[PDB]
This record gives sequence, structure tokens and C-alpha cells, in this order.
Amino acid sequence: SYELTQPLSVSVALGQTARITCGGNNIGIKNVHWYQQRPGQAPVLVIYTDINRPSGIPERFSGSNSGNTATLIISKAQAGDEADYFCQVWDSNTVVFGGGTKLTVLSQPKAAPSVTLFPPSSEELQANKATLVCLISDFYPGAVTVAWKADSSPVKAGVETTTPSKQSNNKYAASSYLSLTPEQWKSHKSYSCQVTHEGSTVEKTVAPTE
Amino acid sequence: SYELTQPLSVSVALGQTARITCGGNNIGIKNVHWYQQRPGQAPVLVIYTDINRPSGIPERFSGSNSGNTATLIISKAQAGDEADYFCQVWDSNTVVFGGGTKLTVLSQPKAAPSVTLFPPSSEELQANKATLVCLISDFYPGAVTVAWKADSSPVKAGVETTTPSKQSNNKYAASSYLSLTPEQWKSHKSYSCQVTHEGSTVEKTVAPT
Amino acid sequence: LHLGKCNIAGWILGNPECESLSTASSWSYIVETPSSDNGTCYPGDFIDYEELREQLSSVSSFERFEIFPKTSSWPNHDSNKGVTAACPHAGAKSFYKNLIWLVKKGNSYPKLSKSYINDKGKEVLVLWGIHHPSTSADQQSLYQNADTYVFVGSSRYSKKFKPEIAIRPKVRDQEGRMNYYWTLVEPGDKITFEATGNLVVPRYAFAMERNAGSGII
Amino acid sequence: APLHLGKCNIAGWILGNPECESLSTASSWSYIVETPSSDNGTCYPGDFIDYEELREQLSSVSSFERFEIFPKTSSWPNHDSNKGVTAACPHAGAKSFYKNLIWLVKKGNSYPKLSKSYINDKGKEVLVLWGIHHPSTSADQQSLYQNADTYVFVGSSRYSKKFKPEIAIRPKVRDQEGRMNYYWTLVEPGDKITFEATGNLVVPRYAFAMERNAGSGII
Amino acid sequence: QVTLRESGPALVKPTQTLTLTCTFSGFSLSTSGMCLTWIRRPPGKALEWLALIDWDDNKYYNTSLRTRLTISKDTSKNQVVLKVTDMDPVDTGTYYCARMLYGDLGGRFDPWGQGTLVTVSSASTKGPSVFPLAPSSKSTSGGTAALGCLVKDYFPEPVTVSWNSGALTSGVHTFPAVLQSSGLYSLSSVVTVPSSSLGTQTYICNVNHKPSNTKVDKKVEPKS
Amino acid sequence: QVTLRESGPALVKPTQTLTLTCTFSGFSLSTSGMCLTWIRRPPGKALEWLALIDWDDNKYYNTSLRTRLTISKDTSKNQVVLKVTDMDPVDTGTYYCARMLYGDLGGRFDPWGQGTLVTVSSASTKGPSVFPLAPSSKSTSGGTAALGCLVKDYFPEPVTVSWNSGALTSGVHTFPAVLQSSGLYSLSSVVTVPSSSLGTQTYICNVNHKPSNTKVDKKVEPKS
Ligand SMILES: *[C@@H]1O[C@H](CO)[C@@H](O[C@@H]2O[C@H](CO)[C@@H](O[C@H]3O[C@H](CO)[C@@H](O)[C@H](O)[C@@H]3O)[C@H](O)[C@H]2NC(C)=O)[C@H](O)[C@H]1NC(C)=O
Ligand SMILES: *[C@@H]1O[C@H](CO)[C@@H](O[C@@H]2O[C@H](CO)[C@@H](O)[C@H](O)[C@H]2NC(C)=O)[C@H](O)[C@H]1NC(C)=O
Ligand SMILES: *[C@@H]1O[C@H](CO)[C@@H](O)[C@H](O)[C@H]1NC(C)=O
Repeated sequence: SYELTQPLSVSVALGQTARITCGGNNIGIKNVHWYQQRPGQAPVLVIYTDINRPSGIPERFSGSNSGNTATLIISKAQAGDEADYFCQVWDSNTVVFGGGTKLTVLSQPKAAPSVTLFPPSSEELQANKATLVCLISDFYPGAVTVAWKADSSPVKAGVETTTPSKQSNNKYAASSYLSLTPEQWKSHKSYSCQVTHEGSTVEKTVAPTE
Repeated sequence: SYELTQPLSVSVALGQTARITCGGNNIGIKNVHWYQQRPGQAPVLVIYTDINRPSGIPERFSGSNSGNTATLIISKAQAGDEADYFCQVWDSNTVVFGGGTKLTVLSQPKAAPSVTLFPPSSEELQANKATLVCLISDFYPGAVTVAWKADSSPVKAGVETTTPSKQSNNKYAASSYLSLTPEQWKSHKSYSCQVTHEGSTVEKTVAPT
Repeated sequence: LHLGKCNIAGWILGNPECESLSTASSWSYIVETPSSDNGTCYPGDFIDYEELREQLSSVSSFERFEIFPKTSSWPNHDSNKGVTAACPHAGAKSFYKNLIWLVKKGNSYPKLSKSYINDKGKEVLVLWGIHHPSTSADQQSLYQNADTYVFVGSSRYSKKFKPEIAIRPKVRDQEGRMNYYWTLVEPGDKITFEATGNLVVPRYAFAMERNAGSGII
Repeated sequence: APLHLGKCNIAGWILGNPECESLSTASSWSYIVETPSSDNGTCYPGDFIDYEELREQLSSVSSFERFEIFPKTSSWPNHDSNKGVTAACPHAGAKSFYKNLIWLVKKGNSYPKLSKSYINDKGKEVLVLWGIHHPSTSADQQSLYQNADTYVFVGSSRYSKKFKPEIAIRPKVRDQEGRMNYYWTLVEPGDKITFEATGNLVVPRYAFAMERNAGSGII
Repeated sequence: QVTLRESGPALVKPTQTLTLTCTFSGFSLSTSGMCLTWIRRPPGKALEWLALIDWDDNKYYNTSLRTRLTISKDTSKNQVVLKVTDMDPVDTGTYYCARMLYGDLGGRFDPWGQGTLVTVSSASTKGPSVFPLAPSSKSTSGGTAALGCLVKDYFPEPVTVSWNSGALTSGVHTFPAVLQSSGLYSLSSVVTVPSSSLGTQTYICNVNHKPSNTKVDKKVEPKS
Repeated sequence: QVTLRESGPALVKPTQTLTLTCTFSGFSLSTSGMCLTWIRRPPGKALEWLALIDWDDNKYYNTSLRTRLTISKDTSKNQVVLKVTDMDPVDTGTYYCARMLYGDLGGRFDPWGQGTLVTVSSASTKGPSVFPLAPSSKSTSGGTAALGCLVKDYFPEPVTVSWNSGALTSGVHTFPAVLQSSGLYSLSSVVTVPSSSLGTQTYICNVNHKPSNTKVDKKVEPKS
């Protein structure tokens, strides 16, 4: 019935004030609540009935509501404020959510990824399997490319790489896997994982023996 | 204003049920209160808001209210119930009293009067005055007649007789005074007060001594 | 059923105009008038009216019974005085048929304590009220005690009531108020009333068996 | 001419119903004209106690001045005076409240015991008004005033009453299932009025020092 | 226990102002629903309401007599005052002070004071001459004797008579006064006492005519 | 404190019935204004409300999905159960349990449960294979060394990974899983530990794949 409307995304620079608008006909005379959902976490109530702030919510969170538009206001935007923000009301004795707004904080500083490469475990080799693990963490922005090398040859199939995800420290982490046969892993002199991030290259290499 | 209407008098036989009405336009939705005023005493609330009975009021007092008529019911009517009864409402920021109703209890038993008569005190004689006090009490009904006598001559000068009034035992008391000069008092052989009540006569006589 | 010019509250409480009716035993919905003249004759606010509106929307078995007989349930109090001008019936003061306005008996309003166990094999609807007098004079005149309380308690309900003495705006020649509450008593449960005044006790209850869904028209 | 209000009644005028102007206050008047049962009066649902008596006390007045008895910014440092807004009292589309009352809410997770007092130094009787909020559910009681079993007490030389709020779902009126009762009193000069509450109190922001006259009513 | 008392039987000249003071106890006027009222009853005449004051200092009046009535409560102590301007002889009667209980229950009066007699006349006051009535055992009595006091020629009413400063009440009968042709009042009060108590006990009648501020203690003893 | 716990990550086949159970504490569902609500979030879509139960046992449902939802309060055990029949692949997502506070404030959710992952698929459940990642020091800043665990080839999500039965959280980094081309999932968890502890302190990664009811404790010891 009642239709709440939000923008699909909002962007702000570090330290600036973010404003997320919730649209609705005569919404000012209705109790609007705001919820935040950080990447892969449970939602949290940041603002209830328009302007109220629960305990523990930082004071840079505020709200307003008049006419046809309610607003969530985040002053001094921090890297940890990036999340999805939803507005919700009670109309006709029903719950009504908004489409949600994706808040991206611009101007964040870049961070170089730390790369760790593990060779196939001796226990896995006994299972007639072999998996190379390339763990990449602590980088921003979340855009990296990964290349695998056999000696100095490119490795095509058997490569599984994740999309980067936000860490607790607001940086990104990624993982790439290379599945080999135990005979392939013992056949080549070395294997390498190449991680390119923002025009910088980090390559790590492992070799087989006890 | 708002009109409350009661009958002037209501009479009931002894031991029967009396009903005093209080008329008012749509008075059934109004809060009526009844007050009893026995002769010589202050009013007392006997029934408030239509039906309720305060403490100490005897159980024979009851009340009803409906339509255009409020009513005060006194079952087993007793002689002590002879009084004036007033209905009252608080309406439009104004008290409103009814005209009142004198309730009489018919068929009350008769009582013979006790007649006490005092001669003029020595001190009043010294004041060149002399008065005879004839005291009549404990009789019913209220009607009595008093006749004074000098020796045997029936006097008619200097006599003041009260109107009999209800005393606390629901009977009547009265008094009569004969004003004389000291010379008149000592002149005659005696003086008599003669009270007639319900065909019977009591006579008492004092003498200058 | 269809209840003419009465509302749910006045019908379940039993307003003098809605009147003691034979009524049916089962219904699926209820037809009300948008605005009804005879609701709550004494001024007040019916608590959880919307909750009770939906519980009574669809009923398969409905039987009213005298939970607390007017004659013998209240020996220590006065059960034959609780009438008001706000609830008139044919030119005279009256009251709800299912509720009794208990008043003191002489110069004493002893502590009230009455209980009822649900032996009807189905949930029973009980309703009562707390009178908030207009002035301290009415508090002393009605219930003698100045500082009173009401406690209604079952295994599924528990609340204490503290009446407030105040002069509300005059409505139907009343400056006091009277709220009305209600609870359902599961079979086997025991509802218990405990008060020292201001209690409008129940006279008639309603053993019922509800159904799912339905509303009001 | 005396007073005149128009769209509002005395209740909406004395309380500060945001739809009636609160500042068109003539210093004196002999009688009052208004619409008694008005659209804009007590916007949040409830009952105005002793309302008919207050009308007579305000019918004929020789001197009438309003003043901030409890400054909003400084009188309540341990409570929240900026969150007290409701949809039942709307203004320019947003929610609002009475201009002369402040709906106090807990500050964080605490509603410490409130105790505020004022001494009458205006040289005349001061009209003081305050409200008592009755939430609809115990969840509202914990969200607004934190504490569960609260009480309000207002004391003076000429008045004394303790308020126990009742938490109950009253029928939805102006989008509110809770109620709020409004009270008032007159403080003689030199007398001290005291407020003592652990919740549910709608504190006064503006009082009215006044000098009354004899007679008059309402038209 | 509630107590309502009026302020002295009065004699008021025509066109003068009557002032009645009601002192009360057992309850407070500031209590919600408490009022104090003056209600008079003239000879003949139904009950007539005058003025009322409630717990909030509001004042209501007999609208037919509004211009003459003024009711107020003493800021000090529990007292109420009623002022009635230019009194007429028709304003003669008993004036009662009564508490009125107000509520949605109706507006009723309980309790009532004992009432005070107000007499509007130009005749001026006159103290009473008190003569003893020597004890007697002839009319009525048994082992008892009857002594009394003659209260003669006073105006206006009433006079209050007691015996032994109120220590003697059993067997006392004060008769209603007679209005003599002179326009004055006269009454008699008697008491039946054991005939063996004459000589062994002193009997004093206490007459008090407050309008003249005359109070007499007449010693009644047997004439030897 | 107030607590809401959802009941176990579930793999449901298409057209089967999902049954979720929320357990709560720190408050009573019978207190006025207390409700319990099921809210889900499909991947790539906003929060969608499912059902609600209030202190008066009244039940409210997403009108669009009313025919499939069934909410109830299990008596005695402080548990509300959600039944969703005809589960389809679009019903995949995280299902949250949230207390809703109702009053004149306007009905809001606080707190939320941490959510349970519900997967609707016809595929077969597969427990993971766990391989130790022996410690190396090529990328650890101090004496510290990096040892880990490879949780490979399981379906569906999720798995939990702890170290030393939870007695080790400092320096632990569990990377999100990879959806392999085979349709299965794989993830790794590493922990940076001091080098001196190597050989003298046992490090055991604890893997638990609830959907397959499989739990593997893997001791990661250094290469020798
Ligand atoms: C307000 O005070 C009034 C007196 O100033 C009083 O008026 C009295 O009312 C009666 C009628 O009830 C008047 O007249 C009646 O005279 C004989 C008397 O028995 C009746 O039979 C007649 O019907 C006639 O109506 C009195 O004369 C009058 N009292 C006076 C003049 O002293 C009002 O009753 C008072 N109002 C209230 C509410 O008490
Ligand atoms: C009730 O459930 C339905 C799904 O059956 C929801 O409807 C869709 O909700 C998503 C948001 O996750 C929207 O992107 C779609 O456009 C909705 N489709 C339709 C046809 O409405 C619905 O939102 C749920 N109700 C609430 C209050 O969330
Ligand atoms: C004033 O009245 C209007 C209708 O005339 C109503 O919509 C509004 O809510 C009222 N506001 C207040 C503050 O009373």
C-alpha cells in the first residue's frame, strides 16, 4: 500500500555530511525509522521515529522529517559508515520498507595488499589432490587482478578467485585458489601467484620438496 | 429557574407507609435529595441522590425517582416522623428547594396533660411584681384550653398562654402566665389554673401564705 | 449479528438501549453503524477496544452466564445502588446490565476479594471497570476509603489499578470517568478480583469459542 | 475590545497549540470569545482537568504576561528537551508540540529523578500548567522514560497531588493510542511550586503571571 | 467528626447589615468537593438558600438576592463569613450553616449546623429578669421535687438556660417562651430533682441572653 | 541484555517447507508493546518483511506471501516459529529474527538477530575436506608465523572456523568462501602466531559444516 522511496546510492567524501532521503506522500506525519546494514552483518537501528538516536549510535547520526521527505543525516562521514540504509514505517497496520540506499564514502586512502601463498599440503597430496592458496588482504580500493604462473607460463584452468570483501578495518580481502594434480605440482620447478593492485605488482612463489 | 413541586401536607395512619412526591420536568435524570426538619430542630439529610440512605437514618426511610416524580417513602410511619420534608437538587450552579411538605401521623393515641403551677416568688413580690406560672406538658393532641380563677371568679386580665408545641417525646407542652399586682395576689384567698384537655380537666390552686 | 443503532462496546457491556437481548449463538462477522449513539453511556475510554473487536468478529459458540450473581455475590457491599443519570432507561437512572457498580454499605467498604474458576470448558470473556470519581467527596460517599486500589489477576493477566480523583470536562452530566477492561480466561484458570473501592464488578460473563479471521463492517 | 481567538479555543490558546498564534496577547481583557469545542485545542489526546474553572479564572484579567518559567535550554540538563514531538500536534507538515510545554524524554539510557522548583517573584499570581503522559504500551514507557514504575508529584502551598501513570491502549485518537492529561494551578506571590518526577511529566516552559478580575464568562 | 457552629443570635435594625460567621472542623475546605453554605428558614416559609463557596474560592449566590449577599472564607483559621446588606423584617428567621458535598452524585447538604436566630426589629434589646421557682412536690414527681426559674421580659429571642453549668441535664424542661402583649418574651425552665436533694445540693439556673449580652446565674433554694 | 538466536543454517529443496525457530531472552513476549518479527534479505534485494507476532498473540503477515507464511509462539519454550511452505530458489537469503517495539513511537525493530542462512536448492549436501596450511614466515612482520586451514569442497554455505576451540581469536582472519566452478564452496582461515610457540603450542582449527552435520578438528603443526 504505502510506498517508501529511497535513492539507489549516495556518495560523500571523507569528513563531509551524508544525506539519505526517504520519499513518501505525507511522510512527515508518519514515524520513520532508519536501519544500517554493513557488509555481511545484521541490520542495526540507527534512528527511530524520525530524529531519535539509540544508545551506542555515534552522535554524527541524526535525522529529520517534514513534508514528503524524511532524511538520515551522517556528519563527518567515516570509512566505516559505508553500508545499506533502509527506512521503514507502519502504515495500515503493516510493515513497509524502503528500497535501500548504498552509501559509498569517497576520497578514502589507498592501501597496498599483503599477499600470502601456501603450497599444496603433504596431507592433500596423499588424497590425490593439490591446491595452491593465494590469500590477499588489507587493500583499498577493492579491485585486484590475480594471475597464476607455472614456472613462467600462464596457468589457465583450475583457478578460482573471489570478489573482494570489506574487512573489519574497512579494507578489502580476497582469495585465489589453483587446483592441480599431484603430478602437475611435482612436474614444474615453481608456481607463482601474481597480484596486481593499482598498478603495483606483488608476486610470490612456492616450490615442491620436504 | 427550575421548578420543584411538593404537596403542602401529607397524612398517614400510624404504622403505615407515607409517600411524599417532588415533581419536576424530566426530574428522573436529576439528583434529588431529601431533608427532614422536625419542629424546633435543624434539617437533616435522610435520602441523597434519589435512593441512598445516610448512616443512622432508620431503615423505614427509602426513596425513588423516575419520570417526572421523585418520592420519599417512610414505611411504618411513627409519631416521631411528623416533620417538614424538602426535596433539593443542585442544578445549573444553583440550589433549588421544593416548597416542603408537612407530614402528619393520623390515629395517634391521646395523652393527658401534667399541670404544674408556681406561686409568685418572694423576690418577684419584692420587685412589686407577681406572676403565676402554669406549666402544661405531655399531652396529645395539641389542643388545650386554660382558664384562671381568683378564688372562684374566672379572671380574664393579665393572662398570656403559649401555643402548644411538640416536645422531644412527640407530645405537646404549653405554659400560661397570670400577671397580677402584689396587692391583687395578697388580696384574694387563692388562685387556680384550670386546664381542659379532651373532655377532661385538671385544676391546681396556690394560696398567698 | 446485526445490532442496529448500537456499537460493539455498548452491546457487549449491555447499554440500556442495546438492552438485554436473546441474541444468536454463532456468527462470522459483525455489522456496525458508522457512528453509534449508544456506546459507553458513562464517559470513559474502552481499553484494547480494537483487540476485543477482532476477538468478537467471528464466534462459533457464544453463551452469556451470570458469573457473579447480583444478589448473593456481594453481601458486604451494596449491589442495588449503582445507577447513574449518564445511563438512563425510560426516564430513570440505570446502568449496564452485565456490570454492577458496587458502593459501600453504610460506613464501611470492606476489602473485596472474589474469584471465579472457568469450568465452562472454553475461554470466558470477563469485563469490569474502575470508576475515577470527580471529587474527593464522591470518593468518600461511594467507597468510604480515600486511598483505594483495584487488582484483577489471572494466570494470563495481572494488573493493579490506582484510581485518580479529578474533575474531567462534563460529559453526560459526569465529571468523573470510568474505564472498562476485559480479559479471556482459559478453561481451568481462575480470575481473582481484589479491591478496596472504585471497582465496577462483572455481573454477566461470556463463555465463548472463537474462530480465525473476520472483522467489522 | 477583549481578547478574541478565532480558530482555537481557550485550551489551545493557553497551552500553545501550534495552529493558533501564541503571541497575540493583549495585556488586558474583560471577557473572552472563542469556539469552545474547537478543532485546534488539545492536539494530543487526553482530558483537561478543572478546565471549566480555568476558563472563569481567565475570563476577566487586568494584567497578563507570559514568561519562560523553565528555560528549555538550561532547566533540563540531564534530560532531553529536543525530542518531544508528536504527529498529533502537527505544524508545517512536520510534527510539533505545544509552545508552552516541553515533553521530556530520557537522555540516553537514564531518566534521573527530576526535581525543579520556582518561586513566585512576579508580584502576582502565576498560572502554571503541566501535563502527564500515559503511554499506550510498556515498550513506549521504557523507550521514553526508561524506568518502569514512575510517579509525578506537584507540590505548593495551595496545591498537592501525586500522579501515577497508567499504561494502557486507549482507542486510537488522532493517531495516538496513549493519553496525556493536562493540569494547572495558581501560585501566589512568594509561594514555591515544586515538580518531582521520575518520568511521564510534560514540564512547563512558559507560565503566566496575571491579575484577575471579578465576574465575566465566555461567549 | 464534623462540627458546624454559627455565630451568635443577632438583633439587626432594619436597613442594617447582618454578619454571620461559621466555624467548622473535622474536615478541610480545600478538599475536593467540599463547600460551605448558608440556608435560612423564616417563620412559615420554605427553606431558602443564600450563598455557597466551594473548595476553589468560587462563590455562588441566591440570584434573587445577589446584590445583598457576600460570602468569604477567613484566610486564617476555619471560618466562613456571610454579609447581608440592608436587612428587612422579612429576613427574620433561623440561619443555618451547612456543608455541601459536591460531585457527580448531585450536590447535597450534610451535615447542618444547629442554626442561629436573626431578628430584624427596631425595638432594641432588653435583658431578662430572672426569678426562682421554689421547689415543689405536688404536681407530678414522686420521690422528686420540681424547682425552676422564671425568665421574664426580654427581647429578642432566644435565651439559653442550663442548670449547674450543664452538669444537670436529666429531667430538665425549658418551655417555649410566650410573646406577651408588651411585645416582650418570657419563659420558664423547670427540673425534677429528688426531694431528699433539697438542702444537700445547690441548684443554679444559668440564663444567657446573648443579644443584650446579659447572663444571669440564679440560685434556686427552698423557701424556709 | 536482550538476545535473539536463529535456528541453524538450512538447505531446503524446491517446493519443500522451511521451518525457522527464534529463541529470545532478556524480555518477555507478553509485556505490552513486545513483538517478534521475521525479516529476510535475498541476495541483491532489499529487506522484505515476512511475519510478526505480538504480545496479544495477534499474527500479521506479508500480504503478498500470506498463503505460505505461518507464525506462532511455541508455548513454554520462549520460541517463535516461522513456517514457509513451497520454498523456491528465490527464497534463498539470510533470514533475521527481530524484536519489534510497538507504541505511539511507531513500531520499530531493535534488536535484530544475527541471521540464519537459508539455501533453497536441489543439490546434494557435501561436507568439507580440511587440509592444514603449515606455518611460513614470508609475510609475517615480526617473529610471527602464518599457519592456516583449507576448508575445501562443501555445500551449501556456511561453515564456522575457530582455533583451539575458540581460545584463539587474536590474529585470526577467515577469508570469505569461493564458489568454485563445480558449484561447491571453499575457504581458508589463517592465524598469525608467534614463531617461538611453533612446536611447543598446539594449534587446532575447528571446522563445523552444520548443513552436512560434519565437524572436523584439524591440528596444524609445522613442517619438519
Ligand atoms: C432565593 O431567595 C428568595 C427570597 O429572596 C426565595 O424566595 C422565596 O420563595 C417563595 C416561593 O417558594 C416565596 O413566595 C411564596 O409565598 C408563599 C409562602 O408560603 C407561597 O405559598 C407562594 O407560592 C409563594 O411562591 C417567598 O416569599 C420567597 N421568600 C422571601 C420573599 O423571603 C427563593 O426561594 C430563594 N431561592 C432558592 C433556590 O432557595
Ligand atoms: C513481501 O514479500 C514480497 C515478495 O513476495 C515483497 O515483494 C518484493 O519485494 C522486493 C524487495 O525485497 C522488491 O524488490 C519487489 O519489487 C517486490 N515485488 C512486489 C511484487 O511487490 C514485498 O516487498 C514484501 N513486503 C514487505 C513489506 O517487504
Ligand atoms: C488543527 O486542526 C487541523 C484540522 O483543522 C488538524 O489537521 C491539525 O492536526 C490540528 N493541529 C493541532 C496542533 O491541533
